[PDB]
Amino acid sequence: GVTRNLPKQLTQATQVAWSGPPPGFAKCPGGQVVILGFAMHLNFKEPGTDNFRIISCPPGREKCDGVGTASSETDEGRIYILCGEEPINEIQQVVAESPAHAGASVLEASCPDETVVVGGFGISVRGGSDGLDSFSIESCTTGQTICTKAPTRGSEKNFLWMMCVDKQYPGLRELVNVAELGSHGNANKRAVNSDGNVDVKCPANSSIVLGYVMEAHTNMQFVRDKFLQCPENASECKMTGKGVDHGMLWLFDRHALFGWIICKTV
Ligand code: NA
Ligand code: NA
Repeated sequence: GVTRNLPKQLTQATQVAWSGPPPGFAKCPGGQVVILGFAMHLNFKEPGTDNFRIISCPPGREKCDGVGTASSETDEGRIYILCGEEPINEIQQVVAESPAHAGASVLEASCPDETVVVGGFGISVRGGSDGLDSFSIESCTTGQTICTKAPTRGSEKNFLWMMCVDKQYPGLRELVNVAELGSHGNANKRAVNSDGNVDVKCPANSSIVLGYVMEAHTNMQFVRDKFLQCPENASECKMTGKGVDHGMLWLFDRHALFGWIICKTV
């Protein structure tokens, strides 16, 4: 492209966040193609860890196709893409996940030879109706050659997605990643669109390039609207919980508001 400057190129590209039954797909605006992105399959009700998956969105396509199958209503897809006129060929994406029953160890992923981290995030999870009690998110760190995610809070699976770039790419040093876990625990269906919040903040003197916020929920099929891109050049990205709870009798659905951004120096 005419601009060789990673903060500017990433800010000017269009973000798209899509929710629906998996695998699904998210489409770039007409005339644009994928630069980077991810597709998730998530299910925070059914047992086990097979229903958690992240894959990268390959560049240069008009859409990003998702992953996983719609076996129950509680299976959901969440797809995030950044679209522009052409790919940034210096970017390479990496995903990793732990095997079933190998979640007690630290997950590690490395950038391809001679590249370094632009950004990304890792998540740890557990299945079952209470499994969001073990949810965590950690950002990857710009300028490293690796990203890792460690188990915590009783989690049984780790997964991560990151973007890497040639080490000399202009402007890389101006970028910083932030991930946040906000309100989490039992959901409250009487807090009208006000069931806790997440507030992902840039460090002082930086503003948002891209990112997203999401409500994770036992019943993901009822919080599809709670998945949104983060606003360019804002100081923070915020979202409230919807206030949804399909638990029977005395049982509460669980939720977790979380997000991830890349910020750039102002
Ligand atoms: Na943008
Ligand atoms: Na579904």
